[PDB]
Amino acid sequence: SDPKLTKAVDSICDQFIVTKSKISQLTEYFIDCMEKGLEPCEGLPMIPTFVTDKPSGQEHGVTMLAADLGGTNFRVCSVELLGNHEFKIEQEKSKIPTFFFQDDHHVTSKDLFQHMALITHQFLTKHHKDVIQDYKWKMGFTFSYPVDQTSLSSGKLIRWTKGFKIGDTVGQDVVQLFQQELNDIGLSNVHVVALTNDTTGTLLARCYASSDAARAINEPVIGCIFGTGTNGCYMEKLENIHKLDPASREELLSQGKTHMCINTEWGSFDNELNHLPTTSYDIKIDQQFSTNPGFHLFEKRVSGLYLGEILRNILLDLEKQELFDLKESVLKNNPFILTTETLSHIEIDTVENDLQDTRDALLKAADLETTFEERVLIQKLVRAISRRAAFLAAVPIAAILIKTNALNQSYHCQVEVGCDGSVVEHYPGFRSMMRHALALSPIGPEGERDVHLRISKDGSGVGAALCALHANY
Amino acid sequence: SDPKLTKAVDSICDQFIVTKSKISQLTEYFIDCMEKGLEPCESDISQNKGLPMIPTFVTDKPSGQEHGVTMLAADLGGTNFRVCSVELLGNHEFKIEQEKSKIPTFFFQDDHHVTSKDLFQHMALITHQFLTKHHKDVIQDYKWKMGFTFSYPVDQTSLSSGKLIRWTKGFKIGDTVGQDVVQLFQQELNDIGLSNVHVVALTNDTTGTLLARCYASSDAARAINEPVIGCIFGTGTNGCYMEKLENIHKLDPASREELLSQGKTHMCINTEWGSFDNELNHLPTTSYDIKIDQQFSTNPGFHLFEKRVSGLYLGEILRNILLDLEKQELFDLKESVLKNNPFILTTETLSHIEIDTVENDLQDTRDALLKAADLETTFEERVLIQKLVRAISRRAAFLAAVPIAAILIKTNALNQSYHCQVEVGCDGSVVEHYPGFRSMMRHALALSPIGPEGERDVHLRISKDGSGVGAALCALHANY
Repeated sequence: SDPKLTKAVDSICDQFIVTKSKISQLTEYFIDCMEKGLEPCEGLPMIPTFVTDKPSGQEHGVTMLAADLGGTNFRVCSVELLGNHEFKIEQEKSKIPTFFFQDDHHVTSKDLFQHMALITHQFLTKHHKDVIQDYKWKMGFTFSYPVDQTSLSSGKLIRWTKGFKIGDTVGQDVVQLFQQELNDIGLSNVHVVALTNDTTGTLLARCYASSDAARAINEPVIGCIFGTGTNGCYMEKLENIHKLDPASREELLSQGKTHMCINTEWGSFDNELNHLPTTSYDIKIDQQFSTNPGFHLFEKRVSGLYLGEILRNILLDLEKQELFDLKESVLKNNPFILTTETLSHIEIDTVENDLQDTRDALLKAADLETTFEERVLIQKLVRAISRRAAFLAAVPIAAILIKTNALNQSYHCQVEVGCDGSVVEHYPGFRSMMRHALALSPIGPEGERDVHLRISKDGSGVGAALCALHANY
Repeated sequence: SDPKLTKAVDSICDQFIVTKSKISQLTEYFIDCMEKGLEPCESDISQNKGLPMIPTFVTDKPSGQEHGVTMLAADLGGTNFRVCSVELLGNHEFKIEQEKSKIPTFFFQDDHHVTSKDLFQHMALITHQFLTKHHKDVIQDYKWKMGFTFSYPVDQTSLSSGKLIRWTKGFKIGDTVGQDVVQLFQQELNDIGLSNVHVVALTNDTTGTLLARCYASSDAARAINEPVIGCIFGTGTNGCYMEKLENIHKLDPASREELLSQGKTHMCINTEWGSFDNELNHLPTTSYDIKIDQQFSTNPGFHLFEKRVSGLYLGEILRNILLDLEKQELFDLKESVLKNNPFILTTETLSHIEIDTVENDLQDTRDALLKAADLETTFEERVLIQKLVRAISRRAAFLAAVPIAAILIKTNALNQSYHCQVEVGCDGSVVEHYPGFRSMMRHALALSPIGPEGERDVHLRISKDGSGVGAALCALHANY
């Protein structure tokens, strides 16, 4: 209907295409960054988590509690391990005040961890009134942030993310700080025994929830997240974790341990952009509309937070060319007004319904009245953004499986990949497009059929509880 | 160690291979038998060369968001009677209470003058006893909708009307033959004061496997991930799917039009694919499949496809191969007890061999054969026995995939949306528990006409208890 605008959209969509050649390149380059990352500091982060055992699913008769500090909520839960892949969970939820995300000179780290301590006291008083001060509680702490973890219960914050501005916390042991405030309110009997990442929890949770005899050939190997951010972990041979001091590496091998879970934090993959597909829109977003410019570049191309923003910048560039009319819309100066959920309604909308689900999504999101011919092109852009995100999201998984020869161990060898996150859970077709990229990746179609992307929820709870199980009070 | 025996086994293993060329042939021939089976009776063949293709009269699928309601189900097997209550909690979750009971021996006696009334009166009392136990307070107020699972040959004329054809599994009640079992069961439910319990549905256990997965399909949104097939792969096999009302030409036009007038568009078809290609025009066949179908079978000449996929016969096939290898002085059975003990080799025995590794001298296989038939073996023998087991199981999984691929192709299930995906509800000792069976099925699906891109959009998820929860869910969308 409008050949001028149409040709413009066709050109932009082609910039988001990820060819089989590129998947091979990025998969090979990812393994290179993996090995470089396993060396002493001077590649990927590659952070040892010090988790060496996998839950069997038969741990029972014990009750653990765990604390999870997300980006917008604080969470306290109690996980009763009942064995047979079943568990009871009770919890109390608390919001994080908004003044912690601004750089108020009056807000400090202590005020944050004191907030966490009081909620613990309020939660324990709610469900376990009789054992609040006597029980020898073992607590698992899920701190889904960049951390330089030196042991299972010691980790200093490296840098805040997800909109946080508290400088006094950086470079300080977050577990000890949290423990300092738990003693002050009279809960000295609560010992923070484990410091885990949310990916480490996603994996252990699926190990406990997996099947007894199916796991003889179907072993969970990766725990990853695809939501506001992205990150993944896997088990690595102790011999390859050169960051680990040899004494501790030797001590674990002599104890029957063979692997240790590595928190790759692959969101920081190829921060130099030697190979990641990049467009003027990814650059304009990385420098201006980013909270930590220059960091987590791979995450910004796959995170559900930035997917909506990418579309917005495309439309603004199209208005600059007098091709698209925003009229009374409110996109001109409203970053992140386009959300991952908004695009979801566009992904699966049908042209048989004049793309009605998309018109309403745009009106509700930015009062942007549209025509049928416009939504058809907007749909093409959304489907191209999601497809690149799903294709890139497959590279880390394929690289990890290749580097560990997980797919060729037995006659009927299969592997599971635990996933959690608004994108992979609910964004329509995301997993479907991931499986497609896995088929185009070096593992091949025969490799994908032996890979199962099963979703495992509540990693920050059961997973953190299991880490405290094998820890000493 | 023995090149003669090795070469013999490699030749036998090659007889069980199913090539991509064959998968296309069988998938295409299956759809032909599907269409022939849907035509009016008495055409070329007495009832068409095609499959049975039996309408179940189930037209609605649970959405998974139904809540606040409790449904009942009754299941009459060969040796037990079962009554359960399924409370739907929405969000793909549900509560289930049940009581299972043995069938009194008085029904198996001779000369006692047993009649249908005596049987359904017992079922009514058991139902009343169950409702008094778990739903004491609402037994007489609730408008209970019950689904009836009657595991016997039935001529189903509607969703709630079906006449018994013949007793099986050791039953002798003449009053039942040719009578609506739903009406009989309903007659006695009214007498004991449960007139408010309406048997609204008479269901098959395969149809329930599908409906059960419809409610439990929580992973994907149904806008693009719709369950389409419910099948069974255990001792027997069978599957079902939704067919357009217009293609069920055997269906009476009067009943067909009335359903169209209610907004219904599809009806679940009980294919009974176990009887697929009983003429063996194309089904892979070996001397072992023939000797087992005629001698060690209970119904020779019938259910040929079922005997190629049933977990019961997989172990037997191995036995006949080893006996044939001993008859040729190639394999030494020694003190084994295979000579006259059919089915002594079970699917469970083969399971330990399927995934056993040669890195451990195949010890799980050495032990499995000793416990099963006191057959002492050598390492070189177990290597070949494993090759035979893995070849037999692979043929069964490849053949089990043909019907699924055939149904998906005939219904364009994979080409409905941009991100269209489908689920297949499965139950059965073989598909559920035989190691790798599901994995080899997906491989055959990739080699089938749907292609590898089609397999990635097919999900073989397991849905248990079709004759209980499934029968209850069928009654959900049925009218009181």
